[PDB]
Amino acid sequence: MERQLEAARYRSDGALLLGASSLSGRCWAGSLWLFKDPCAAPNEGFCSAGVQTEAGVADLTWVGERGILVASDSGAVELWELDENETLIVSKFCKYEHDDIVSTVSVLSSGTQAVSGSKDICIKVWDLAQQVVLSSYRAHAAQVTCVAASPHKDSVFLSCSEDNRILLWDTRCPKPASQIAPGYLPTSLAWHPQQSEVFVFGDENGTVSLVDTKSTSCVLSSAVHSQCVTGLVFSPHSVPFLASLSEDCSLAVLDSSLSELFRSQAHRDFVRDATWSPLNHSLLTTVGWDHQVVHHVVP
Amino acid sequence: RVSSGRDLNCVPEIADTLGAVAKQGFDFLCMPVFHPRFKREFIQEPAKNRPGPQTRSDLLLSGRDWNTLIVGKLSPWIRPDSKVEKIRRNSEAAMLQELNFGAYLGLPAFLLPLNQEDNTNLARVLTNHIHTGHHSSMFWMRVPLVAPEDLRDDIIENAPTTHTEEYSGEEKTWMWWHNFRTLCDYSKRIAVALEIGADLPSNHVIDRWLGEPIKAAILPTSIFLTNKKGFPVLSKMHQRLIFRLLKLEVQFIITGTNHHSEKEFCSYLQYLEYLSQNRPPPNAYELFAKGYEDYLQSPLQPLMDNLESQTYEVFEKDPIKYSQYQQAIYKCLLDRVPEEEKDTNVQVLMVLGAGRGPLVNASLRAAKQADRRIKLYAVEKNPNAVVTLENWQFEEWGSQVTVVSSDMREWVAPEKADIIVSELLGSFADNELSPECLDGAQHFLKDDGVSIPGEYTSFLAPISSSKLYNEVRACREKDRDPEAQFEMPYVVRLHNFHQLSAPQPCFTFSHPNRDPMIDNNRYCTLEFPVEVNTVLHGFAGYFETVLYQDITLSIRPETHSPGMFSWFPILFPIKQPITVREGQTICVRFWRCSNSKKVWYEWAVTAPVCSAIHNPTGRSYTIGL
Amino acid sequence: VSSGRDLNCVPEIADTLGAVAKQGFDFLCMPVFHPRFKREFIQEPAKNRPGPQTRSDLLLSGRDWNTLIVGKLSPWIRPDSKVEKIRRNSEAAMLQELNFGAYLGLPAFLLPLNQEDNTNLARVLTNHIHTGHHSSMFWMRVPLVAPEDLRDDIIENAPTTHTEEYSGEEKTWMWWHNFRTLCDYSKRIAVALEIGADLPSNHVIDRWLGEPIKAAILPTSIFLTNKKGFPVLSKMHQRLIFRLLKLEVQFIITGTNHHSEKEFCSYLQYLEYLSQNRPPPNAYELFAKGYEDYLQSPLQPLMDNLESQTYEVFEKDPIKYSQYQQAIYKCLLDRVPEEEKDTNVQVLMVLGAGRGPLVNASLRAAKQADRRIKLYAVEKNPNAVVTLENWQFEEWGSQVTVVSSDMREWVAPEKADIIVSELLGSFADNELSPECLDGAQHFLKDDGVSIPGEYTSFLAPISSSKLYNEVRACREKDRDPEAQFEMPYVVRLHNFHQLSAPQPCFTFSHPNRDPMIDNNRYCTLEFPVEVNTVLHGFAGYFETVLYQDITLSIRPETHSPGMFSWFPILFPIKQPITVREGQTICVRFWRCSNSKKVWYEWAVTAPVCSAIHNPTGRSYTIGL
Amino acid sequence: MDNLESQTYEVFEKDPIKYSQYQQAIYKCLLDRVPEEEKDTNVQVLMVLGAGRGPLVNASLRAAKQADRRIKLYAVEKNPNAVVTLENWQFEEWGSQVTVVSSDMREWVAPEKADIIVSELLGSFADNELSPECLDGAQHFLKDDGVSIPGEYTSFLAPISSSKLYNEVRACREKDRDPEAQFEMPYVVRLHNFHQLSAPQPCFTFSHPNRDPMIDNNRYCTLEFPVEVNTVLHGFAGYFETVLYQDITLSIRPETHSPGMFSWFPILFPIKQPITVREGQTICVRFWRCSNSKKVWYEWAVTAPVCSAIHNPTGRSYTIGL
Ligand SMILES: Cc1cc(NC(=O)C(=O)N2C[C@@H](C)CC[C@@H]2c2ccc3sc(C4CCN(C)CC4)nc3c2)cnc1N
Ligand SMILES: Cc1cc(NC(=O)C(=O)N2C[C@@H](C)CC[C@@H]2c2ccc3sc(C4CCN(C)CC4)nc3c2)cnc1N
Ligand SMILES: Cc1cc(NC(=O)C(=O)N2C[C@@H](C)CC[C@@H]2c2ccc3sc(C4CCN(C)CC4)nc3c2)cnc1N
Ligand SMILES: CSC[C@H]1O[C@@H](n2cnc3c(N)ncnc32)[C@H](O)[C@@H]1O
Ligand SMILES: CSC[C@H]1O[C@@H](n2cnc3c(N)ncnc32)[C@H](O)[C@@H]1O
Ligand SMILES: CSC[C@H]1O[C@@H](n2cnc3c(N)ncnc32)[C@H](O)[C@@H]1O
Repeated sequence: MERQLEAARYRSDGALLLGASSLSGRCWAGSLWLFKDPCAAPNEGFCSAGVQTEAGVADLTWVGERGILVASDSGAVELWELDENETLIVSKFCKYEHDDIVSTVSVLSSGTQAVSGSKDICIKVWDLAQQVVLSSYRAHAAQVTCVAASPHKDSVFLSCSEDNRILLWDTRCPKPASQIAPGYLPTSLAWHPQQSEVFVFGDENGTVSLVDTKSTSCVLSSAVHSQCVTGLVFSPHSVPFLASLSEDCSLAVLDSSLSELFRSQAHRDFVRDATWSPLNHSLLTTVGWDHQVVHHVVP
Repeated sequence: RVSSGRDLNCVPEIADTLGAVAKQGFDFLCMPVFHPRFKREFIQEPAKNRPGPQTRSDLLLSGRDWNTLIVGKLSPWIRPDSKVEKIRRNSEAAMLQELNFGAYLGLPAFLLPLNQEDNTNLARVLTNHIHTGHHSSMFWMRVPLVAPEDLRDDIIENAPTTHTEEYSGEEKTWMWWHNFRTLCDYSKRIAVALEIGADLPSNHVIDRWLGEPIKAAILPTSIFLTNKKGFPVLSKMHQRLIFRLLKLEVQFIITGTNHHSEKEFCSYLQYLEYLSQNRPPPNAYELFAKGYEDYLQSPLQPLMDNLESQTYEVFEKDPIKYSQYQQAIYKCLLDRVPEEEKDTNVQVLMVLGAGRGPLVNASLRAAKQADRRIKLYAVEKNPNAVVTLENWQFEEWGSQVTVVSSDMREWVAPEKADIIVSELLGSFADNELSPECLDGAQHFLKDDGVSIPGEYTSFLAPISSSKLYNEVRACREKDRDPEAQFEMPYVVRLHNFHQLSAPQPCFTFSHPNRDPMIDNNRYCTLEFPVEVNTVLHGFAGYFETVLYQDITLSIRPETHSPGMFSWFPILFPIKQPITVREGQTICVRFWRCSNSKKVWYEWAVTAPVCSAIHNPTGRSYTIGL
Repeated sequence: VSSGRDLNCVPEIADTLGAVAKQGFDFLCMPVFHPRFKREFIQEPAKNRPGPQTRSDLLLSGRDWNTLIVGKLSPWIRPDSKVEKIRRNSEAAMLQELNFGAYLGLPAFLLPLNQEDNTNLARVLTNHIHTGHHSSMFWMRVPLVAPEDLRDDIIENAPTTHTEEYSGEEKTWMWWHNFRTLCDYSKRIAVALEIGADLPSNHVIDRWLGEPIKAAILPTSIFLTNKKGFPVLSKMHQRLIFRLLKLEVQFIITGTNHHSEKEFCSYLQYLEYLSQNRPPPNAYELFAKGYEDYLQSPLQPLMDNLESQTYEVFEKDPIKYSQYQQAIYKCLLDRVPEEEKDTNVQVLMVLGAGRGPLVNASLRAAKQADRRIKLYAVEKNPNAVVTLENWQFEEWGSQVTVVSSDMREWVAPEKADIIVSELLGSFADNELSPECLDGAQHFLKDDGVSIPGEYTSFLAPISSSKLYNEVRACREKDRDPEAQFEMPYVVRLHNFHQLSAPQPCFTFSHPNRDPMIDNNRYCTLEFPVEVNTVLHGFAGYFETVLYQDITLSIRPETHSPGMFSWFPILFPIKQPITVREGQTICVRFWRCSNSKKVWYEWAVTAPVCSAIHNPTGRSYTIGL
Repeated sequence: MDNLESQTYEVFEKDPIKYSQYQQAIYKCLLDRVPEEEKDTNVQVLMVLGAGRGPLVNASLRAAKQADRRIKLYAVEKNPNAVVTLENWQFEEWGSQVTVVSSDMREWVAPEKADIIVSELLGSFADNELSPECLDGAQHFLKDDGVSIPGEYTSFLAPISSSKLYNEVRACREKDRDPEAQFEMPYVVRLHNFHQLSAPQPCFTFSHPNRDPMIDNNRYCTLEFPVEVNTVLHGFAGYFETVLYQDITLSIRPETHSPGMFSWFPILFPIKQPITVREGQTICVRFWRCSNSKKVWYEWAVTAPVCSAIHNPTGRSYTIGL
């Protein structure tokens, strides 16, 4: 398996999906892996499925239960269907429509569409069934860092880029992009699960902030990490915790008021992705470039 | 045809990818050397001590391949001008790492992007690096024609793209370059890789880059329109641009993925190749001058120096000019000797400065074309050419021609002249001292005689060309003033430059000059209105000359005698470049000065700002009498 | 062979050029004005003689003039005549013919030295050279033996003295050297050495070692006629021709066809045959032939990180790594006995690994000897650490540990059984191997081994006006005008003269147990010289003991054969120094240093004193 | 890097105000560190790092008796020509109370850790004599609760017009070096005929002791100077302020100048080409403090209203020797 683990997503039934890249050595490729045993990862021998891609994987997300949406370095969006037996992984499609590395992807509320952001500064709306681009949006002026689909609305999503802009979208509107002091660059976006009014964003300076779109005002923020915040994930908990991942190699779990509850130094390299177990809601799985796959017990 | 390269930010197997782009028809590949998403930490534990390999090995290619086929690329996560101090120091270390590695591989060029106004620390680091080993490695700056901000789709509700007029702002990207370029002190190892987008801006935004060292033009696949067959094509305006870029002989780079997936990447390249072949075929002048494009040469001094053989050879290899001289002589013959007297009145016709005698053969052909009597003299102070002349004379011309080996200022001629024919003009007309030579040779002209040419006039025009400014800058020699190269002119076929105002006449001379108070010194002042923003680096110089009435010669671009490649333009540089904003006027001053031994020019810009006076007392450049 | 034909008679320039072209020659030496066509410049009436003064330039193309025609000064021109009128006239005429040869753009022009005093000839030629900075080369026709010392002893009252004249027999060289000196060592001035029937003592021939000989002139007279009528040469003449071919000089034929049975292609073909029937051009020798007398600044692998292809040429040298492997192997057998082979593993560190040829050598030695080793590859160049770690992951595994740091810095985990280095320059310690190993010593076991265990530098005085001029041309703006003479250069020496046997300069031993470690040195060397010559510099070589009887050397006497990893080093001197036969050259050398720099100073103190070169390392320092 | 001559030290010592301030700072620190009752039982180890000919030593003594506390003294100096004077003094006058240590403070393995360290390693631009690196090396032998006098310092810059001084610099061109090297190096000079174009602003600050685990004495500063006049930029004047102890400070900055003190003159950073500045425009200048294992140096460039070249890149024209 390639050393640099990029993504880790839990399925509803407890199965773990992993996306790995090789960022050094002769071959710069990527791979997808499915572990129906979560504690057996990362070992390749004890896996439920696996596949090798032409190119590495930057971001990754489920499509329901059998679909796997991949943003590849090739500039392509690849959709990988799962096998009838859930033993093989097969490429349903792979479209080269972005001009540069596709850096982020997310699936919308309807589950029949997705949104992608690339280093080519463009955002693209995809019909996963028809397998075409519906809208191509050159709204930013720098490479698109993160795109986060709204959980409860099909036409709405958030995006953030190195042009220091956070755009709230609405494809129904004629000018779908809407911008909301210019601090340090935004790096990660996470809608709040129960309140589609508010969300959170991390910056490159290691500060995580909480925003209410209605009040269009930064109600709160906290200096969690010493370095860039690469990911933000809420828990499915009734009152949801917030996980924050950084390049300082730490994981931090925060309350509703952005205070530090949990913090793990177990990783010795970058922390990439983190998903909570939908089986045991107090368990949290993190991955990184030290090829570690850690399971965290959260009080 | 075209030299080309392919731009990629994804290379899974370097060998396979290079083979693919080689079979696609490309001449080289631009690729990253470390993985573009493989951010590295240098200061802080633990990722500081991340175990290698940090990238792929150098053994994967041959030194041949590294040296000729691979343009390196700076990873995009590196931001040396970040507002964050940590990212600043880290990007510094990473930029040093990737650059030193590209040098370790010995890459012919390395790409770095300008995509914001402030790249001060980027320039600081790159300058530091360049001054560590006097290496060859070129550095291409990826600069967009239109900033991504001024190119974004107007789809933001509360941030509308103003559809207003902003002359200066539309040029902002050039400004970026010019600032960066300036901080690095005009390093010859720093060039432009101009990137081209969908919407092309006003023609002045494009013209800003005239005279800039563009080595590469970057074409994305996005800007390619899909024609009736499904092929990739470009707009008519894009094609006008591509022609302009091809004259500068820049390399063309393809970026983006295959949107016209029906075909293969050879389709874009083949559109280009087709365009290059379907270019107006090179007329005789252009092929000769193409080798001398922006090539500097010291002005010849046929008076002080005796010219070599092949120099005369290239002078003679120019039919148009001698056809004109023959026609002028012919018309003057018809005017001077009436029809009835053709057999009884012979004309004394002296070629002053004969060389190897093309003017002599021209005088003969004119004499018979016009049907009149002439006695000929061929005066020449270069004895090495007098050899050729006397061989011709003995063998062919006979005693009709008299070869006179002396300076025309010295020669006590036997009989006064009916016509005197000269060729003593430089690229700046009088810069070979034709006025003084003819003034000395004038006394032995009949009180009603003719000088061919009868008149000449120099022309000047301000020009921007950081390219040629750097070429001059590199002419500094040991054992002389460090700035002497800026205080002397150069003969050069100007190519990559920007004319900033219409040429205007500088100095005129008329022969014969009957004036009792002869003074060949001059003080001229020229005001050039400039309707663009630009940077003054020098002044181009041309000339016009009246041989006889309506027969004239000119290298001036507007009135250029067509097909004539005897002269190239002259260039008067200035030490410090001068910014000029749209609407301002460039006021330049010129002097023709002399003493008993030397003649020379001085010059200075007095508006919009003052320069220093150039070549004062001819201290750096004199023309020997 | 590149060749030309010399003629003082050309009736039709076109026909003559065609003839010599069909004969197989590459170029023609001919006069440009007629050789008997003496001209007057001062005094009437012949002053006003009507032209043409010679034949036209139109008779050839510019390509032909530029590539095929060597001009020749008419022999009636005598700028050093004792007669004032002939002096001024020959001045004007020499200017005329030279300026004309430049007008034609000739690649070379011939002028003769056939007496002791050519002072005014040099004055005029120097004046001309400083009138337009043109390319035109000037070949000086100098005979090996003066015609006086070559005449037949058939004068009753003027006998050729049959005594021994060491200095006098070299007189022609003196001529050249004086002329050459008055023209201030102009690179546009070279030698066209002319060869006669009687060859002199071999020291007379050796005088021209290191001189810029571009052409060798062979007359038809000196060609022996064999049984068939062929033209051939003596055995000694052939020894000479081989020597001249190594310098790659052009060969010119002069004289008429005495072997009139044949055609002039016979003379040429004898040469062509000789040149093919020499040891065929090696791979080693053809590689180094491009670098003949080519100057390069010494690499500094400590201060500078070496490029990739530099390492590539370092590795492409089998003999040296075979030696290193054998040394490691013998040391292994000595340290670990036969019974312990599986129970005692040896810690073996490659300090300065590069791209790891020494690592593969250590491995091949470990298995050739059949012993256990644990390996470390230390390297401060990260661009090479890339290659190393790629190899390690792919091939070596965890047996090797790649350590990316300076050996003076590294806090190693466990002490070493063996340390293997490669930090030698052409002058041994000039890449600061002593300081690096001194820093890397503390983590060596109290009974461990350093490969190499010893090294020693060697120096020898050399004459080579050629290389002296090459150095002279290295003057740069924005620094001292003489800095180029105060710095060494790596160069495959070729056209030069060794004046005394190499002698050892500086030696270093590792491990250096000495409690008072001082890598500074003050050495004095006395080189007896058995010839007249001119000292221009000092060649430098090295020897190193890797282990016991396994050594490396570029010293010409003890040269490791077939090894092209190093070229010799050259320490020049600003002013050349004359040395008469029997005298002794006394050179002094210092190895100096502080916390940051190391450098050499040097000076000649006998037969005369030079200045101290590179004082305070002002012109050359080696970075620590 | 250089060992100072005798009369150089002599002019350093001929400045009472400064040593009065140093004495007062030492005195206050003594009162703060050793309480009243312990005056006889707790002796303070007080090291003069960079002692010269020992005016700071006599100042430490006068402060010890003015404050009435016990001190053991060390006078460290790497200049042996001044160690001569120091040891002569010590034998004759100070006795064994003072210990003269002839070595670099970055080298010296001191016997016992220090209560106070007193330095004088400031130039006209504060850190331009490399006081940060010297004290960073000499820091390890300081007690984990000790004091550095001075505890802080800060450099100051201001753009100046002076065609006079520009011509003076222009005339400093030397043979055998870059024709423009004189513009890429600073000069110490009592500025006189010149025009200050904007208020001085702080450039670089250093604090001692520097506990920070990630010590980096490199700096990248950007200064924006509003200019309310038409003029021509020729250079930048440089001054410094330093906190010896709390409210005892020194300054050559014209606004906050310590009065009567003539130990330092201002420093001048020139630029190659003069730059026109119209009223209302802002001069944006950039400064770097750079270093390696052997050298420390400054680079600088004007980025507004126009761009200059980067001055002294890679320290090619000016390096400060470590
Ligand atoms: C009739 C006439 C023609 C001209 N024309 C020119 O001058 C001129 O525009 N061009 C440029 C182009 C057409 C080529 C010839 C010539 C040129 C210029 C500058 C140098 S410098 C040099 C070197 C001299 C020294 N040797 C060793 C190398 C060449 N050659 C040259 C040649 C001027 N005046 C008169 N009357
Ligand atoms: C293992 C070892 C080997 C050597 N050997 C030599 O040094 C040496 O004799 N030779 C001469 C010949 C064989 C060629 C390589 C090398 C050389 C010398 C001087 C320069 S100068 C330069 C330039 C550097 C800058 N780049 C841009 C161009 C090349 N390369 C070179 C190469 C010394 N030490 C060690 N440890
Ligand atoms: C305590 C302290 C003080 C200072 N102060 C200064 O530096 C300074 O502002 N000034 C200017 C004015 C007050 C005079 C002394 C000194 C100076 C400056 C530059 C040179 S250059 C030179 C030459 C050296 C060589 N010899 C042969 C001739 C004199 N002397 C000098 C003297 C810096 N640092 C510390 N720590
Ligand atoms: C054809 S370029 C000008 C020619 O005129 C010659 N010439 C220039 N000035 C004079 C002069 N004063 N007398 C004679 N020939 C001249 C030059 O030597 C050259 O051949
Ligand atoms: C193979 S040429 C010598 C090699 O040793 C490396 N080297 C030289 N000095 C040192 C040192 N002190 N520490 C580590 N590697 C070194 C050089 O960078 C080069 O790769
Ligand atoms: C009084 S000016 C600064 C004094 O401190 C001395 N000095 C500077 N750096 C050091 C150092 N590292 N160790 C010892 N003395 C020093 C200088 O030699 C000078 O006497």
